[PDB]
Amino acid sequence: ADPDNPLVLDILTGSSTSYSFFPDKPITQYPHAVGKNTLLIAGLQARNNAR
Amino acid sequence: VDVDGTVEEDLGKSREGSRTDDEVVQREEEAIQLDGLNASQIRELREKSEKFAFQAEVNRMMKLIINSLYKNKEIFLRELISNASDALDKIRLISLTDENALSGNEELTVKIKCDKEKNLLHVTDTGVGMTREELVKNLGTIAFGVGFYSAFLVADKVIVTSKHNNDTQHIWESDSNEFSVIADPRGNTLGRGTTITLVLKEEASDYLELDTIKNLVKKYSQFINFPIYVWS
Amino acid sequence: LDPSLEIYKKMFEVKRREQLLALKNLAQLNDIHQQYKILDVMLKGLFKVLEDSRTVLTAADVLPDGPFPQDEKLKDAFSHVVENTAFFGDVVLRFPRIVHYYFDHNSNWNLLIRWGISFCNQTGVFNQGPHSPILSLMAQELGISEKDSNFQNPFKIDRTEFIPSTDPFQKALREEEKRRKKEEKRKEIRKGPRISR
Amino acid sequence: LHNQKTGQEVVFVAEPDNKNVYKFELDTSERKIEFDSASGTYTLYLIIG
Amino acid sequence: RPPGFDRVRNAEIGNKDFELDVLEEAYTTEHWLVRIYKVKDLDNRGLSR
Amino acid sequence: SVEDFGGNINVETISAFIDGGGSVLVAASSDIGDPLRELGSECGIEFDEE
Repeated sequence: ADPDNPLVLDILTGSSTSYSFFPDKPITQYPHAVGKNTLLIAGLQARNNAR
Repeated sequence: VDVDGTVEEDLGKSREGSRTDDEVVQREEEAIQLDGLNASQIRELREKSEKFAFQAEVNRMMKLIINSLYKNKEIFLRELISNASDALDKIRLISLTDENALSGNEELTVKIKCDKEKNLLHVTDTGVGMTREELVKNLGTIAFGVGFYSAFLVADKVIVTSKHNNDTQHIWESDSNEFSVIADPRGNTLGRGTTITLVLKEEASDYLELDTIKNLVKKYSQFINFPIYVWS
Repeated sequence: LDPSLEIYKKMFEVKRREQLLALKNLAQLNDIHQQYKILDVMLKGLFKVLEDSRTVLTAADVLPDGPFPQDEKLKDAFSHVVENTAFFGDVVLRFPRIVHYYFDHNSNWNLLIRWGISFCNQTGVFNQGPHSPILSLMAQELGISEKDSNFQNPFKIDRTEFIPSTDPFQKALREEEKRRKKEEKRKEIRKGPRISR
Repeated sequence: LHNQKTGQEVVFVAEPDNKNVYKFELDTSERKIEFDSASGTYTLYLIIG
Repeated sequence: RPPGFDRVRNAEIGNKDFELDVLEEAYTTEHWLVRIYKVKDLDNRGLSR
Repeated sequence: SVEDFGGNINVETISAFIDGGGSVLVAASSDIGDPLRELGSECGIEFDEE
C-alpha cells in the first residue's frame, strides 16, 4: 500500500516472516514487501464512496 | 492577426482612485543607485552590443547590392592567387596517388613579380599545370573559371605559360578576341605549373605598384596556406 | 551572344555564389522580427536601385537581345538589373510571404520588376547554367508566368499548419513522463524497512 | 528490531562478506529514515530460512 | 511578430507549453481581457495531484 | 493472466467506472499482466513484479 494515499485499507497483512521476492533468485536487493508491510488483500474507499 | 483592435493610451489615468500602481517597474528601473549599477544602464549596454551588430548586417548587404564589383575589381588578385593555391592543392592531392605529379616542381609556392614599366604582372605557381589540349579547351574557350579570368577585368591581354605532367610546356595567349597556343620556346622551364604574364590596362597602373600588390595579398590572399612571394 | 556578354555570364554566376552565400547567412538568423526589418531594406534598396538601373538602360536604348552592355554607365546598370533580380528571385522563393506583403502592394515595384524580367528573358542570360531555371521559377512564383502543375515553392509552407487536435503521439509522451514519475515513487518506497501503519 | 512498546517492526537484510561471515552494523544517525528516528527499546531477532 | 508574443511587454514568453493540474479554464473573453478559471476538487482516488 | 482487455474496456474506462460509484473486485496471481498492475497503481495499491 502506498503511504501517501490515506484511503488505502490494509485488510489483510502478511506474517512478520513473510516477504515478496522471486523464489529462485537470491535476495541481493531489499524485498519489495517485507514483514507485515506485505498485503494480501486491500480495500479502497473513494471520495465518491466507490469501493 | 487573430483578432483586431489596438487600445489607445489613457492620457489621464493618474486621477483614478483606489487603484494599484501599474508602473513600479518603469520608475524603479531608472533610480540612481549609489554603490550599485542602475538597472536601466545595464539594459542599454547590452542593447548597444546586439543592436550594433545587427546594423552591420545591413551594412554588408548594402555594399553587395549597391556595388559594381567588376567596376571596382580589386578582387582580381584574390581570384588569381586563389587559383594558384587551388592548383597547388590539386597537385598535392595527385602527388599522394602518383609520385610523378610533383616531379616537375616538388616545392609548392607562388612567386609574384611586378613590372610597372612594361605594364606586366607575372604570377608563377607550381600547381597542377595545364596541357596543350587543356589550354585550348579550358582557356581557348572560356567556361566557373572566374578565378583566372578576373584578370581581364583589369587586363587587356593575358599570357599563360602552363606545363602539366602529361604534356610538355605550352603557352596560351589571348587578347579576348582570339587565342593561340604554341609550344613553349623555353621548354619546361617551370617543370610543372603555370606562370601568367598579365598585359594590364592603363587604368591598372596602380595595381602594378609593389605596395598595392602586397596590400591586395594581405587583403584577400593572407589566408593562403602556401607562402606567397612578392618581388622586391 | 557578344563575347564580352559571354564573359558576363560567368560574372553573373560569380555574383550568384556570393548572393546565395549571403542568402544562407540570412537563414542563420532566427528572429523573424529582425528578419523582416532587413528584408524590407533589401526591397527598398534593391527596387530603388532597380528603378535607376532601368532608367539608365532606357536612356542607353540598348536592346536586351543585343551586344554586351559596353559603356560602364549602362553596363553596371545591366549588372544591377540581372544580378539584383536574380537575388530577388532567391529572396522571393526563400521568403514568399515577406516579399509579397512588401512588394505586391506597390504597382510601381511590380511593373519595374516586370520590365526587368522581360529584359532578362530577351537577353538570354537565364538560358544556360544552373541559374537559368531561376527566371522561370520566379515568374511563376510571382504570377507573371503560369504556374506549372508540379511547381511548388518548397519554402512556401504553412507554418501555422493546423491545431494539433490529433496528438496521440503527445498523449504517449504524457503517459511515459507520468510513468517515469510513477516508477520513482515505487523506488522511493523500496529503501529498507519503513514503519508500519 | 521490534519496538516493545509501540509494536513496530523493522526488518533488515544481512549479507555475507568474502569470508562468508555475516556482518551487520547499526548507525543511528544514518538509519533515522528507516526507523523514522523513533527511539526506544527494540527486541532483536535473527530470521533464517 | 512571432507567435506567443506579448504586445504590452513587447517580449515573447519564455514558457509556451504547460498544463494546469489544479485549475481548469471556465470562460475567457473575446479579447482575453478577463480570464476565469475554476478550482478543481480533490482526487476521487486520493492520488497526489 | 490477460494482457489486454477486449473491446473498449481500458484502464481509463475502469477508472471512470469507479468514479461513477461502481464497485470493482480484482483477483491477481503470479501471471499478472500489465493492466492489472496499472489499475492498482491508479488506486494506490502496488502489485509486485510478474
